[PDB]
Amino acid sequence: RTTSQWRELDAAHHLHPFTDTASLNQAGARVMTRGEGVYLWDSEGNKIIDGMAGLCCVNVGYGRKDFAEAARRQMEELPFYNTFFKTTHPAVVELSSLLAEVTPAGFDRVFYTNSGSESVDTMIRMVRRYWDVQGKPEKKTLIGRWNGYHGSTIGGASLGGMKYMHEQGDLPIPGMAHIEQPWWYKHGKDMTPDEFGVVAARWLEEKILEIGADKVAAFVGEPIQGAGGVIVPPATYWPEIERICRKYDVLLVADEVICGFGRTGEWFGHQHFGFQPDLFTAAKGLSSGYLPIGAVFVGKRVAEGLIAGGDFNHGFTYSGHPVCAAVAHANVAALRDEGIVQRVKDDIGPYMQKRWRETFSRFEHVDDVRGVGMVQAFTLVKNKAKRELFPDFGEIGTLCRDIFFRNNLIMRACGDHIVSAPPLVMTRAEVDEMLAVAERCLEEFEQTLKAR
Amino acid sequence: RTTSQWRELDAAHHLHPFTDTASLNQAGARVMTRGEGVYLWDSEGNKIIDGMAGLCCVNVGYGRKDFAEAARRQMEELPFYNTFFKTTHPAVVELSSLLAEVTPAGFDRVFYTNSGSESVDTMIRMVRRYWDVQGKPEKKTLIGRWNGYHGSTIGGASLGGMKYMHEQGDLPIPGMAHIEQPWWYKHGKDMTPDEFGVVAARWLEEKILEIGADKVAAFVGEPIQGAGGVIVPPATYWPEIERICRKYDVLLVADEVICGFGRTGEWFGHQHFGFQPDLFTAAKGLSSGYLPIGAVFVGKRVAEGLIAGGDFNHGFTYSGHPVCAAVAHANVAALRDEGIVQRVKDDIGPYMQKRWRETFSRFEHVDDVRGVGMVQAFTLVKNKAKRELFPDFGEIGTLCRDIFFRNNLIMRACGDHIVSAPPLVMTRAEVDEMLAVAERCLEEFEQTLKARG
Ligand SMILES: *Cc1c(COP(=O)(O)O)cnc(C)c1O
Ligand SMILES: *Cc1c(COP(=O)(O)O)cnc(C)c1O
Repeated sequence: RTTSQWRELDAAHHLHPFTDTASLNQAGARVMTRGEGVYLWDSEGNKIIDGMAGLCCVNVGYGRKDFAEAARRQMEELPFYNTFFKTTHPAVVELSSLLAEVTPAGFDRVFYTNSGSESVDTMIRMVRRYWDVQGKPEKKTLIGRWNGYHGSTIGGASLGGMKYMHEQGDLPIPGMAHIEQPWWYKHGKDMTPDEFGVVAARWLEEKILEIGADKVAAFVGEPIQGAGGVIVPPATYWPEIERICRKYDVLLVADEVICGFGRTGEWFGHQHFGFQPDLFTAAKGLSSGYLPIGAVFVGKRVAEGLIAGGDFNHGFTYSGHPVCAAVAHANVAALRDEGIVQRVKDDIGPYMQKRWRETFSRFEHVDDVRGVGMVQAFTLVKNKAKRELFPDFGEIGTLCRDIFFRNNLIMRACGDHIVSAPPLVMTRAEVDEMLAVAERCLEEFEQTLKAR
Repeated sequence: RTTSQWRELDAAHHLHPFTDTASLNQAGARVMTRGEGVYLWDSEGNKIIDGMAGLCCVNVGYGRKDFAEAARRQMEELPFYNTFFKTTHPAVVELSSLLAEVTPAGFDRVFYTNSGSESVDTMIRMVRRYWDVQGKPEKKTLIGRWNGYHGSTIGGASLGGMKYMHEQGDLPIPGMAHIEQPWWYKHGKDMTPDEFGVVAARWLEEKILEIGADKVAAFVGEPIQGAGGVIVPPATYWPEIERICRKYDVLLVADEVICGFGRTGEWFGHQHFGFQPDLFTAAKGLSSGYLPIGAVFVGKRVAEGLIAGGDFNHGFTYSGHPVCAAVAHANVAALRDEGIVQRVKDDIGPYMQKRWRETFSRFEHVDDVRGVGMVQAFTLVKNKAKRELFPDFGEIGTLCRDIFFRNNLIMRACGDHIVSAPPLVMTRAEVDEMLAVAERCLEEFEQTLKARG
């Protein structure tokens, strides 16, 4: 099968996520065939640096034959059994046991899904059921943020703050509210980041008092907003959000679907930013994307609420899927026992953050260079001196991302934010290779900017 | 690693779908370890007949080493790449091509998910986006049925008609409405099933006219209601539903998550019942449950509408997952090339339906014996003569289901409906084994009914 034949069949038969089908079919899809470590090969034999780890999820890198062996052996013994008929199976029990050891104290119970989107729907039903068991049936509104991403179910798209998702499906659904994101570069006016952190967090208080605290169930946030452009909030933000939630008896929910399983150098983003959520959602790096699996980690107080309520009429055919559970077990055992998470905290994370700032800080149309552990970003700007963004935010990002893609480097644009989230196993040498290619692409970018 | 230790760790750490955690933890979870053909083994070494094919999904049976090999090979070459960055990969392209050959003509385009629940959410967003592209932004209400099941996302639970799901989450969401289900035994009054089929279908028209047709986007149904108790509608129902949809310019959606990939002896339930939906949802049997994967099959009309609209701001990280796609490809290739679906239509389906009626018709507390292909059911009743159901629908079903489970037979109760959906590869001899155990369980059931007044 040629590149041509794969493109024609893709065009004729496959509808892609978050894509304009007509424009993709006219352009021709890029066909990825093989992965190894931090590298991909396409159908034309291009070797590509995957600076996005599939979709911020291939945390141990490509080529784990041990994961394929764990999948094969589980699929041969018991490919599926359901967790609905008062039934369980070894793989889901062993994974649940291992996950309780790497999650913080008070996170003993896990509910399994197929995806981050399903984890978020589960978390919404759980937080509403929790407040019904407490005898507060009005306490149902969840608060999220503009430019937050919580997946693509009806519930997750509603809780997310992407207007472009709201406009497709009549979203958000009721009992959903949104506050502004803690994007210092745009909203931080004449304030330091730390001052801005407190102002941005107090938008949650303003929103709670406008709705009424007795109607507010939860505040939900990514510790770092991922799909929104790696928006790293100031150090003062999360402690103030937490204070506000505790003051108004609002559950605090971390969406750990990106940050989870080592991306920040801690096991979870909320540990890096110093807040204690009541629940958190995970997927992606839970299996390093080798198989679909998600989870909701339920803290003791919410777990006791759900259990005291009797039947929880929620769950998926493939909840606790044995093969997915065996793969997630191999992945979490590798992250811990091979020191991959520890390595992000004390070796590759500090190296990446230093080298990312050394590489990009000098460019005249780059600003707000930021990141932690192995997630990093910057913003393309029209005038750095005035902190002026390009108009039609996203047009210049597209141009830069296409230069990267043409030069066999995967880094993505969210608007005019450029983001990177490579495999956590990336070597220092591979960080320097990636940065040399990105640096040359940015010199091409600046020259092309001036040329128009 | 003992039964004991697995039960303690499950109790301490695992929250199960659709379960009362406190009551499960006190009872102890039954630990399933091994599967082969139609059989399971538990941690105590019980050999069990799986009359439910996992959860109506393990259509080719347990023990396909070829599927494990396809998974292993794909996971070694390219375990994951996303379909978001103007990117694709061979496994999803090959699966999409094979799926177009086994779907009806005019279903060329497939959107991939991880689950039937995500397929249903995708279908809701697609139906609403379609009507926006047509310039009809109020055409947004989807109609389902009481006792319909459309999964467990907020969207799917809303569209489904399980009040026990609606009461947890403040559901349904807006633009969801429900009509009564075509359950002849309960609602069919003085009528033949065929007459009742027309009346039950016309409840859709009455509901469309009550809401206003310009506000109605779609009618969605399972060809056979699965989780609701294998409610098999009369032959007249689906053609009338389709007429009503066409009359009022309402999209017709089949939820094929159970019926799909051969359960009825056709590839899809809507083919057996003789209706042409505009879209249908699939999962379960798509991979025979060997890996999580769902899909929405989009007909030409809706595909043209979605494509004319430009960006579809919808999809999942694991949409088109390569390993799941390679396994789904092996499963659909086996269903077609090994004659498994054809064998349901021609051989095992007719045998099961005949033997199911022969076995269960004689019992004084069994009525409405029904089924098609390899899905079958009956209803436990208080008084057969008067067609009276037990009060507290579900209590007598629980008793019967527990007798089955205690006798190493998995058949489920939905309320007082007993349901069976075994692997499609079940032999005639395995059908007779399953029915002999179920028949003895029903004699025990009747005796303990009478004993306990
Ligand atoms: C990717 C993502 C999700 C959704 O996960 P799927 O597995 O794509 O359904 C949810 N929340 C966040 C923060 C994510 O980054
Ligand atoms: C099982 C089922 C679903 C939901 O599928 P998951 O894969 O459990 O999310 C949806 N619709 C019908 C008819 C089903 O039977």
